[PDB]
Amino acid sequence: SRFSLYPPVPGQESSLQWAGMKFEDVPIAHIKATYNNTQIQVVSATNASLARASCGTEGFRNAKKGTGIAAQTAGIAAAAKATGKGVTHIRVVVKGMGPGRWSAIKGLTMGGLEVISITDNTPVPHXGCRPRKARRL
Amino acid sequence: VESFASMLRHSPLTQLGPAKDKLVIGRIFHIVEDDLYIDFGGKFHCVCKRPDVDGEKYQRGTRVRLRLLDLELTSRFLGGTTDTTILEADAVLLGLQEIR
Amino acid sequence: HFLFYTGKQSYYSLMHDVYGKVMQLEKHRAESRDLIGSRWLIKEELEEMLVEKLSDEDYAQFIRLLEKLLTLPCGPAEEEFVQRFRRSVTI
Amino acid sequence: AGSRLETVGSVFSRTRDLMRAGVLKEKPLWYDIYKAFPPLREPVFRRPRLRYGKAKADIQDIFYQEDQIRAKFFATYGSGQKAFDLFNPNFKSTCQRFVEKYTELQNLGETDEEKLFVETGKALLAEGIILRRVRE
Amino acid sequence: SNEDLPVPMENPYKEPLKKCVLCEKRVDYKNVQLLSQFISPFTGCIYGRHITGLCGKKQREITKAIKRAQKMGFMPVTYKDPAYLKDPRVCNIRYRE
Amino acid sequence: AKHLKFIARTVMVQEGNVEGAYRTLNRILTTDGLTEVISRRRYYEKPCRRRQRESYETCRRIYNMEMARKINFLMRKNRADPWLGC
RNA sequence: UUGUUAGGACCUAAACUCAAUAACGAAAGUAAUUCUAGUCAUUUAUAAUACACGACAGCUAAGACCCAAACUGGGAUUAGAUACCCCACUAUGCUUAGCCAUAAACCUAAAUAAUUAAUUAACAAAACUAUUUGCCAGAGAACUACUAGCCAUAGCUUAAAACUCAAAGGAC
Ligand code: FES
Ligand SMILES: [K+]
Ligand SMILES: [Mg+2]
Ligand SMILES: [Mg+2]
Ligand SMILES: [Mg+2]
Ligand SMILES: [Mg+2]
Ligand SMILES: [Mg+2]
Ligand SMILES: [Mg+2]
Ligand SMILES: [Mg+2]
Repeated sequence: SRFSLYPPVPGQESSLQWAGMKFEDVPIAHIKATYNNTQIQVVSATNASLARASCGTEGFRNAKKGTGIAAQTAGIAAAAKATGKGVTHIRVVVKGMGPGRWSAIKGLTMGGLEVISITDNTPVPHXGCRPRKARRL
Repeated sequence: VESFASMLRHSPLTQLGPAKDKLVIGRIFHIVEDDLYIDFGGKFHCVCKRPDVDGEKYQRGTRVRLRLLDLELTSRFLGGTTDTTILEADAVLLGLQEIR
Repeated sequence: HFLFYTGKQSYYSLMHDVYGKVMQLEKHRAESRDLIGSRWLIKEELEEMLVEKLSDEDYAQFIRLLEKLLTLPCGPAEEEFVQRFRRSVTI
Repeated sequence: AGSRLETVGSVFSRTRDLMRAGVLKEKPLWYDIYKAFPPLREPVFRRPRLRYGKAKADIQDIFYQEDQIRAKFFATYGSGQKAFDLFNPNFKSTCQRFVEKYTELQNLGETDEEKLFVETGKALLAEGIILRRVRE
Repeated sequence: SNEDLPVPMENPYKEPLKKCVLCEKRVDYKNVQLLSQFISPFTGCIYGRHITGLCGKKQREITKAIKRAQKMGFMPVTYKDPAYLKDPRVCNIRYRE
Repeated sequence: AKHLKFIARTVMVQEGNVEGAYRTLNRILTTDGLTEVISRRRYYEKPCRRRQRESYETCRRIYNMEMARKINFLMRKNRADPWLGC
């Protein structure tokens, strides 16, 4: 009789629907937030591309391409393309820990899309590849 | 004349055993605002807060009931050579004792 | 005087009296504005009464103790006492 | 002129020395009193030091034979619901009455601790004391 | 000499030593229901002994069983199994809102 | 990669509060230490550097937790003066 | 090129959390999982011209190669920038054989058995006794010259003097 933060377990049967679709059917908004450019892609649950955007494609350049307001504009642009294709609910898998990590999610909301969940897929190696050397400053 | 060794063996404090979670009778001797200083027969007094219920009843000389925890609050800290003491006892005020 | 070796025998003799008065009132047990338009004597005035020199911390402590006396039930003896340390204010 | 050296000797020895030297011409008034009724220990300075290695203090833990019985009573029944009054010099607690009866039975010659503990509970029950065997 | 002098003995009132919630119990890699009580629901990361509250010996036993179960095909690595989400909470950690 | 998608590190939005859900997801990742781990994996920390940092952070946590105990312990005596005037 | 893949291949390289732990080993070093082999009794200290080891870098031959990266090239900065910052890419870090034998190889604490009081140069890591070996004798010249040994050849270990100075050095 309460809300569950935990996503509906896959393979089972749940009582939660969004526009007549189950959790496994809602399209996914893949946000890659890096320290320079924030890219956004929306796909259907069958992995078919519907919208794409990024600070670069919007027209920002160099250090402006990696700001919060630049990602917000990129999110609004991705929403508009997806909204035309017929998307109202999105599952936000946000990879990356850059400046437009949250702003890209805020732009998608401003653009008329309804986020039902937020996942994080930032790559965390379990022991992997040696990172580049520390910068001296 | 009774010896000191006998006096200690038959002392109420020796009978109490460990003072953790024991019940004792105290007497209020000093009040500062809503803080009650209660003597329960030990070396150090305890300091409790005036209960909301029957607050006016807790006046000086009033005997109360307590649940002891420590007779002296002390603790050695990292790098210390001696235990730091606050010269106070620990008890939980339960309420007035029935005069009966 | 028994408080000679304190170095402030007159300041501490007065703080002895007011602390003993406070104890008897607290043990033994109305509006406290018996006097209005009055101020506490300034440090320079207190020093003259005691015929000795005080610090700012010594003056502040004397007032806090006198305020506590007024808070408690006060017989006419206490009111006359605190009166000696009150100077009439002229508006 | 004096001996303000409080880390060598004692007040009495330093006063004895100053008079022998010739600097202190009159005995202090407390001198003859100390000479006739000295303290048990000489008041000489000593620097406190920590113990190291396997050196230990010499303090006996005070444990009477009644404590073996008292420990069982607190574990089985806790502290008596009646509150301790530590202001009455002759107070008899519920636990102290248990230990007095437990001793009486043991004087008769009972050798089993289990026998003495369950019999004592019965005797106090006859007396009317309310003993609650609180496992909680 | 004196009958009332104290008697040397071990402390009658000595309090018992506190045990961990897995004291004198068998930690098995196949018991994934118990192992899941010491990992994170979201990331599946093993909790430290400051959160779990276990002793050193059991902290190592749980750690070895989790790694063995994960590597042998009994326990998931990246998350806690959703079946075991309802089990009792034994760890001093709060995540909700 | 071989696990199931949308179970790990996933939070559900309640009543369209997309900011509240994002704030919860961050506390989960910060609490599990993923945020610090990802921060330090951008560049390489040398093994000697890693050991020096961990030994210092451990000793800083001991002295901090111990200082908290000493303040909390000595703050019990912090109350209105009972012997005002003496 | 980029993003996604609940697609395939790969098994190269490295082992998050646990680890706020302080274990194992002579030291070096060692923490993904499993199995096999395996550490153990000399009273104790005390060893080289002998034996066996010894991070990283480096050399030799055949492989590996995800990522990192001396050098090198390209781009910036600057009076210059043979650098710090950016990008690319080697030797190299990996495996298998052998060599090399050096580290601030530093707990800057030789080992062992006692003691905690009849004991503050300073700081660090409280003081101090006994036993055995090693080592030291102002600073620089000098991790140098010469000698001998060594798979080492721009190498390692061993290791002076002339000459110069009246200080050098440690703690506060
Ligand atoms: S306290 Fe006994 S095994 Fe943990
Ligand atoms: K070192
Ligand atoms: Mg260049
Ligand atoms: Mg290469
Ligand atoms: Mg060497
Ligand atoms: Mg080393
Ligand atoms: Mg060299
Ligand atoms: Mg040479
Ligand atoms: Mg040579």
